[PDB]
Amino acid sequence: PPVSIWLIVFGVVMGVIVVGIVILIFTGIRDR
Amino acid sequence: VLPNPGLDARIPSLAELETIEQEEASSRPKWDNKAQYMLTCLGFCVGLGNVWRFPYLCQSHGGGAFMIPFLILLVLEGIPLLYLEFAIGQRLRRGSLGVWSSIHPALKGLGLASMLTSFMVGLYYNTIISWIMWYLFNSFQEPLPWSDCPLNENQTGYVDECARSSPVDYFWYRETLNISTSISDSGSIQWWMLLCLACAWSVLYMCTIRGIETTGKAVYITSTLPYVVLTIFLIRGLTLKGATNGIVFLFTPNVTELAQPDTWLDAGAQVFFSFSLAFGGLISFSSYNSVHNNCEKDSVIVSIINGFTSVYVAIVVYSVIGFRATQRYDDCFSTNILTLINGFDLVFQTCDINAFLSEAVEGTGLAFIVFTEAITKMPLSPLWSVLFFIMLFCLGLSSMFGNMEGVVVPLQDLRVIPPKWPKEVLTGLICLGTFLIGFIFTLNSGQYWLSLLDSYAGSIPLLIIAFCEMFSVVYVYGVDRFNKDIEFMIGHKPNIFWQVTWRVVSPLLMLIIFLFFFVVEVSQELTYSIWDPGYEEFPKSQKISYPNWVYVVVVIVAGVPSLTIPGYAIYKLIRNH
Ligand SMILES: O=C(/C=C/c1ccc(C(F)(F)F)cc1)NCC(=O)N1CCNC(=O)C1
Ligand SMILES: *[C@@H]1O[C@H](CO)[C@@H](O)[C@H](O)[C@H]1NC(C)=O
Repeated sequence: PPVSIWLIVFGVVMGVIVVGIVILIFTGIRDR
Repeated sequence: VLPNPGLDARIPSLAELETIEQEEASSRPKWDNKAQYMLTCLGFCVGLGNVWRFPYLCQSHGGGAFMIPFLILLVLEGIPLLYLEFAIGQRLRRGSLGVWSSIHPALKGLGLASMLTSFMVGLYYNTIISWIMWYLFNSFQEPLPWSDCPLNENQTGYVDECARSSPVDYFWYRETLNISTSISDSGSIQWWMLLCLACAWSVLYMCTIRGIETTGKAVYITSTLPYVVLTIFLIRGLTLKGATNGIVFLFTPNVTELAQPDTWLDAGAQVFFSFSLAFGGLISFSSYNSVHNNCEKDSVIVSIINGFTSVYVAIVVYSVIGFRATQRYDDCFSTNILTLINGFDLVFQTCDINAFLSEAVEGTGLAFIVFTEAITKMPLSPLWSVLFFIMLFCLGLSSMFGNMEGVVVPLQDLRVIPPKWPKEVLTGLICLGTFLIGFIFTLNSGQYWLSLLDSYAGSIPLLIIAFCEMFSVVYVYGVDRFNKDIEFMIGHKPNIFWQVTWRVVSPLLMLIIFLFFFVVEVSQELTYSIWDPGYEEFPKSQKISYPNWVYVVVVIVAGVPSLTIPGYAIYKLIRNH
């Protein structure tokens, strides 16, 4: 493997999670 | 029965409860639906601590010689505490720290000992979740990474360690842990482990960012997936090969060890880890229910599911244990056949099947050595690896929502962060703080440290908190007031099973267990199991003695929480003077 497959999986999961965190922070602020 | 003056001032009036549900719509959180609360209780009384610990202790004592004491103490010490915590939360409309402080101001120590205990069990279980994620991230590869050994610089010799051990054992100890040869050899931080720990904490934060506003939607997938996937594994397990052999082995217990006080002590302490009692999350969660919510029926339903799931998971493990032992018996057998066929057209092995079933697994081997090896032997091995680590990841998460509740709510109730600041800020800082503390388990010598929490150090505090909760509700608050309170909430006084278990049985059992938990457990010498490829009989088990300085760790990790109870009480009765 040129890239280790666990790092491709970690990247996608971590990307999804950080986008989740950011959406939920801005949602929480917008709940007025 | 103990003199408690001023109680009526501190706690909400019984008549005030009828005029609190429709006027405290704000300031206090509310469950959107009873389903959300029941799914949260399911995930906290049947997450890890049930599903992770129970099966290990089954195979570390006896398949069925452990379930008997477990199910007895579930009924006589667990159901009563579960009801007590549910009711007391629902009536006093506060968390653990609010509840014990309002029953008596000297008992704020009880609530601080629950927050620290909850902290410590969260730190433990989130490291296990980081390992689970490491294995889930390596499960998208047709040949699973733990199915084959590496090689030598000659690219013609298998790594001697792997050779002397197994690709599974080598993927655990070397490729995952990169383990050192003792706790004194710290080494450094395994970057790939650090990435997995960050992932665990970060997912937990995404789900717990606004407490039950966010965790109550999370539980619809996090407390439902594990149970379906564990059903899939029950069916896959029973049709494995030697599975029925393993399941006969846990339902033929030796009774000679049913008379061993360690079997009773482990079962004692397992009842509080299984239900997540004496952590304080259950009290907080029950405090968001309607004052007319049937907490008796909830405690019974949760309990029945807890016991049934304990026995079910033991069937899923032993079916896989039975499968491994039978494929060894056969293998070993097929090599004793091949020795005389290679000699006669003479070394041999002694390998009955009962010597393979009764071969105990130290540490986390049941998850990352036994279940991982058996999944590689199955077809579509990558789809069973992903289902197995997704099941365990969701169980971890469901359990982590309760443990986070039990740290966040007390810190809110200690008014330590500016009230102005959103909870999101406080939740985040707890996740960062605990993430940084969990760098010790990312070291070369991390497993060794995690196995200290597996010592009696992880349990003494839980036994002390549970006793004090029972005692304080029955003798400091008064069981007679508590019965009129329940009668108000659900419409009938708790029956004589609850009166006997609260007043005598449960307290006395807890006391006995705490006493004889030192007569044997504490008195014994703390030893742990090291993996050193430079050891004679190398793939075999070398238990050594922990250094003296680790006593300086057990002494706090357990002492402090326990000593917080009296320590705060003595502080409060010398400030009064
Ligand atoms: O390895 C396990 C659980 C494995 C497992 C559980 C469930 C399943 C299921 F069947 F559900 F799939 C499959 C594997 N537990 C270790 C443990 O509890 N300890 C604490 C005490 N001592 C120690 O050092 C280790
Ligand atoms: C493992 O630990 C040793 C000793 O600390 C270190 O030299 C090595 O870089 C680490 N990494 C791997 C992949 O083993």
